[PDB]
Amino acid sequence: GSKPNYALKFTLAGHTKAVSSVKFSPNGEWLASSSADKLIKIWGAYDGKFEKTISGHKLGISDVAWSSDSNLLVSASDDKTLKIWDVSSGKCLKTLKGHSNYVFCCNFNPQSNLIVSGSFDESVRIWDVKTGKCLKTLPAHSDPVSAVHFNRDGSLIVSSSYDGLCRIWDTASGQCLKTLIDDDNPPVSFVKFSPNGKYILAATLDNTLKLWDYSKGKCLKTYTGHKNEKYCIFANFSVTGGKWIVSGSEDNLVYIWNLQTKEIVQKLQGHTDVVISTACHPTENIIASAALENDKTIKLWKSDC
Ligand SMILES: CO[C@@H](CCc1nc(CO)c[nH]1)c1ccccc1
Repeated sequence: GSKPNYALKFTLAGHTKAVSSVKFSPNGEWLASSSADKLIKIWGAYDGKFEKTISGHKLGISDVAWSSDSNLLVSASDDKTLKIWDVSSGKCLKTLKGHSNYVFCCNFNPQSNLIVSGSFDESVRIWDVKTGKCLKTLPAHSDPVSAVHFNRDGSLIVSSSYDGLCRIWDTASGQCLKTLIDDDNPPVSFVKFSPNGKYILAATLDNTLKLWDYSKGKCLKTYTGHKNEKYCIFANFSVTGGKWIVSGSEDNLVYIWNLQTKEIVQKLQGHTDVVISTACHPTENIIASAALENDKTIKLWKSDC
């Protein structure tokens, strides 16, 4: 349990351009991947078995997210839309139109009655899942929005931007509750709530990750050693074994840190391009990593701790 020993189990091939994101289904069954090749692909979490392709976006996809019940996907595309997909039928249920530029990031709230989106048009939008109508448009940032995430009860949204700010929003009213990172720069490339909704993990494009106390609005911890000057790279709370922070890197490696000691406890070697996206399995010690154009594969890693 002390230090993880993640080892390569499967390499998943199929995507013909850069992979943009990977996410495990909450029920642990599936990995979903999105790509610059305009496709979503579904894989078996435990054996990497290719299950299907999902098609309909007219341009590249930047993000994909799962509903609580593992039955829906939402995707964010350069075609300026989001799409809600029934995963079982592979059919597009709704197209979410309203953004005036690339949609970069998306997530379901835990109720999975709302979707939150971030765009190059510098706004965050909230969508009704059943009707696909836009409920609210938040003038959230003054540069592209890099990440959006709901907290554990869906009462708050956290957003991040190249404008160098991290903000938190009241879901119901869409009013700003606070501006957490108010620095002019470095650009905030990623943010998400901790599983308890108490902290916020934030990446800045100066090779730095930080853990913030949302309530107190102050930085508890700092993680470094990786390379992150250009890309919006996902980061994760690993909580099934040892308590880790997980991130990709522009040196083609996956970085794992001890959350408390801030020490590098593993570096995963295999990718041949920037590791843009990592995801942690909800019940087993498994990591999915995915990489850009020169590589285009997804790797599944497994650990005893
Ligand atoms: C090169 O940038 C990636 C962006 C990946 C990403 N990070 C976040 C953080 O919330 C969202 N999405 C990408 C974009 C489009 C096609 C392929 C790759």
